[PDB]
Amino acid sequence: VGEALEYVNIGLSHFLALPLAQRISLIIIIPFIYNIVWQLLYSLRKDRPPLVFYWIPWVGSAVVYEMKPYEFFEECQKKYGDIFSFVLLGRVMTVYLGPKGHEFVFNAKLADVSAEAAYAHLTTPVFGKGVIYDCPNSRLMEQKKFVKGALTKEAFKSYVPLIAEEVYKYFRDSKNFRLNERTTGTIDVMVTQPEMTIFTASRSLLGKEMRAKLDTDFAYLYSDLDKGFTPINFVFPNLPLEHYRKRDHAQKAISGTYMSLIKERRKNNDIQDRDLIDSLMKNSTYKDGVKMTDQEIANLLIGVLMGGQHTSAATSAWILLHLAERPDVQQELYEEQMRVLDGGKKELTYDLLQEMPLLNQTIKETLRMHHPLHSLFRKVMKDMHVPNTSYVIPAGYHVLVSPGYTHLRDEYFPNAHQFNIHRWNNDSASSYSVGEEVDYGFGAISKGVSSPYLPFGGGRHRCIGEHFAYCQLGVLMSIFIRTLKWHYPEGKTVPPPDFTSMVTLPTGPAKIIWEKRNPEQKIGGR
Ligand SMILES: CC[C@@H](C)n1ncn(-c2ccc(N3CCN(c4ccc(OC[C@H]5CO[C@](Cn6cncn6)(c6ccc(Cl)cc6Cl)O5)cc4)CC3)cc2)c1=O
Ligand code: HEM
Repeated sequence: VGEALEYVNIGLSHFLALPLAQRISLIIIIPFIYNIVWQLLYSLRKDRPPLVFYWIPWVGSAVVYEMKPYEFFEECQKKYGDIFSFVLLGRVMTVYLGPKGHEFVFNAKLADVSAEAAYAHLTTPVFGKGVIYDCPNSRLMEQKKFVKGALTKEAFKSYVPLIAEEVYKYFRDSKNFRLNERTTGTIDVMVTQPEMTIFTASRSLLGKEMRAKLDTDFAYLYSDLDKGFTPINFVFPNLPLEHYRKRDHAQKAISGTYMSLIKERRKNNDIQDRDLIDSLMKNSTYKDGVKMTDQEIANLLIGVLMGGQHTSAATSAWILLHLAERPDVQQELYEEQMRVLDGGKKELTYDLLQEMPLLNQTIKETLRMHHPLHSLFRKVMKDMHVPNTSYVIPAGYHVLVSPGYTHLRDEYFPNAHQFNIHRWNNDSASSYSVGEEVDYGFGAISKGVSSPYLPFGGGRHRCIGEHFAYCQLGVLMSIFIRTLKWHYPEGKTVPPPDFTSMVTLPTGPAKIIWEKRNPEQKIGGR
């Protein structure tokens, strides 16, 4: 025995004396073997959900997950059922599929899980400090309350003609259209929709000054900030590269522009009820009496515009793409436009938008087939027991929920891979509570989150943008339909999603051919 402890020591010294080749080689081959041994041992644990096997340590199942998450989830679901874990770039993600998963994660106790712990790197570098996920949850709840106060039915009545003006100006002035000069053309929807989206959301939420800025070199800062919104931040939120410097600069420059306007409006008492800026200036004092700073207000503006930017632009791109191979649906939507707007003799209003059920069902169905966020998650802060199981999810794990996956299951949506707006007949609401409501600080919302359709999530982190998105998308699509027909280049069809970006946008280039329904129609203005 004593002779063996000596040879331990001897073995240590010989190990350290190995050639620099073998030692390097051992450096990688040792934790490769340990990783594999640990997993086999982990599988013996009956209080842990099954863990997807993987070869490369740290990296885990990152490649297959990020490239086709729904295919990954379905294969895992077959082998293990609805609850399973996988390693993702240093983290352990526990996935809970289906409505019970929704309930488990979206309705989890505030003390059990943290969204800001999961997300703050995806957002704080882009938006700025003090808001969204760079603040306690109770602060987020009131920020959501503040933003929601600019998102009223009255606001939407005022936004609808502004959004319409931007769409028509885009049709008139953009090189992608020029409808006064050209009667047919080809566009990349991943070019047009981001532009139309920022033009319409700027004009309505930020106001005319901020909209005007986008006609200048200033627009390039939005591009820079936009490029700083990437899943890469999930791993590398700060790296000494030019990319990261333009982002940080952009955030500074853009928040500075918003603060400049804010300070001017106050130093002119020019504070009204026009836009989200006026609203936050009048209404951004927390319940404990602390006021948001001008910097925090500006940062909150950036976050709200950036969030609405990517979800919405992706969604209208998908709407155009699905309709491009469905002239029957374009036709049905057009007849509804003619009926509700009296053959075009009525001006579009917010109230008339609500009387367009097929148009709204089209948005609704697009959001079913294309949830812009395939995976939502939280960091586990306290050990969680999974009801009706012996599973315990340890703190330090992350939980992942994917309502978009359930959107595409035949059990909940018959022929789920078929685009059919009529599956929503007499059910054209963006969403609704089928029962009890609860209020987390930004208004009463559904207490239950068991709906198999959950494009806007649920619980305390639920979206507050849904009515703005439908308003924006509704106006945009109403004008598209009334103005244009469109179709695919020969042999093209709906592209597959790119699941590696922040949202699940179409893989580009995604081109459609438009043509004017009324070639002689002119769009006025200078
Ligand atoms: C290429 C680098 C490589 C190493 N890498 N490393 C990691 N990844 C990766 C990770 C994850 C993903 N996925 C999953 C996570 N992800 C994602 C998840 C949640 C999310 O947002 C949830 C919260 C925070 O952002 C918003 C988005 N939003 C909601 N409504 C409107 N926007 C949000 C909420 C509120 C506000 Cl004010 C702003 C924002 Cl942006 O909600 C955004 C992206 C989508 C891509 C893909 C690739 C990589 O590609
Ligand atoms: C089709 C359009 C949209 C979809 C499908 C969508 C989806 C979602 C989802 C799923 C969440 C929950 C995230 C989570 O639980 O992890 C969310 C949160 C949120 N979204 Fe949206 N969104 C859309 C548009 C918008 C718009 C237009 C705005 C702003 C005007 C917006 C602002 C917000 C805010 C403030 C939150 C709260 C985040 C939190 O509390 O953690 N969203 N959205």
